[PDB]
Amino acid sequence: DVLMTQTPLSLPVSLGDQASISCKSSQSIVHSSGNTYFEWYLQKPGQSPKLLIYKVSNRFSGVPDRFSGSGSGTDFTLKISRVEAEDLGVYYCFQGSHIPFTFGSGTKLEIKRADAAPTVSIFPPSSEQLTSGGASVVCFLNNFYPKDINVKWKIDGSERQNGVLNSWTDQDSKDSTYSMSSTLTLTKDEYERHNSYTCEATHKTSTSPIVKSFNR
Amino acid sequence: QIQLVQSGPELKTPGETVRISCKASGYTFTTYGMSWVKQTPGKGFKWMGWINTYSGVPTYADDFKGRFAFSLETSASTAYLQINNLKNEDTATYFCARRSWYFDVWGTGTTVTVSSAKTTPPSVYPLAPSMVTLGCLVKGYFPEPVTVTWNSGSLSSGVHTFPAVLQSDLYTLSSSVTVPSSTWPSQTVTCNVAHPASSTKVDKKIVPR
Amino acid sequence: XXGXXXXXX
Repeated sequence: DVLMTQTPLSLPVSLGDQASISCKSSQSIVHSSGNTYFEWYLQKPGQSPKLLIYKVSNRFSGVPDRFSGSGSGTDFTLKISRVEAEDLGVYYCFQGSHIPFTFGSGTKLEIKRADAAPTVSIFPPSSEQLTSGGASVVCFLNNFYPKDINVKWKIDGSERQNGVLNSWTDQDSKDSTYSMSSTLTLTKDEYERHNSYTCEATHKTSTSPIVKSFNR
Repeated sequence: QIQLVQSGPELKTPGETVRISCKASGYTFTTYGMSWVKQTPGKGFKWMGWINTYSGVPTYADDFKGRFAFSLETSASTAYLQINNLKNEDTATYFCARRSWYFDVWGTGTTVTVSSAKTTPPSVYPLAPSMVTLGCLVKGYFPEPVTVTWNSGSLSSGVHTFPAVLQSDLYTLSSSVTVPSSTWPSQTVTCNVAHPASSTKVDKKIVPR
Repeated sequence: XXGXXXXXX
């Protein structure tokens, strides 16, 4: 099969700047007709792909002129000028010249925006969970930027590391921020032997940690 | 008005068969070839082949010659994808997409999950404390996916639903919603956690502790 | 189409 290699894998670009995404095929993707059936697609999280460019450099109806494509034979580049927030997503190249048609592995376009401090909220275990013998303390750290953040949990002032589960959302298509959920799950037995549960976040927007706590 | 609407999500065990549909509207079905593309989180997009909608002849990529069949029902402007003797690895989102010299229209995608593991419904826990953030913690379910909405979908702004994480305790996910403080608890906020696999939906109204 | 069918008639 024709292997389609994309670069970069991740592409952070500030709003307004230009982003260049490339694709290299393992062999020529010039179809026998002389045409080159190469396209660029963009897929946003939880959405179906959308066509951007076809036949290497032709913008599909409805596509902003900020998008353009170039290249030939085995090397192609999509250029997105004046990057906007809604450009967020994974870009894929594709060749429809040789069977089987093949796709590149995708390039995730990360948007660089103004730093934003997270809004942190902590929640104690529900009665339903306690009844089942477990006890999760949840901490949401919402709408922050940059994505880089460290969350530390403390129980009665002592750092706690076992039982922590973190999860992060994809960048927001509207405000370009990230959000994170950090859950500390103990057994009810252990939860009931302590008093203070703290979620503290280290982020560049604050010289010192943002601290939220829940006391039993 | 041109659309390719695909059938809903399926959950099957290995060895079973599944048939997915892709219905075109807004254009003459027989004027565009229809391709089928498999998408997985750990391999990306894989073109499975296509079917000529005028002649009815299918073309299968080599990795899909065998257990897969493409067929049509032109009177209903529908393309079908049938997968026989399902395998765990067939777990993926399948898209139909029409193609002239590009895929200008893609279907809505159909997620097929194939697992021999025991389905286990979700335990849903309420997360209560100018703006107030609330949430739901969803634990102990299998397999993915779980769908979370707030107020049956009418509360969509300020929502953050986090990707699931599988651990010893099976899948865990959480979702937060932020609303004006003056509107809760006066205007109720309920999370609805749907788990098609277990044919279960749990609705938890968040109330003050 | 206009054309198509995987590259023409």
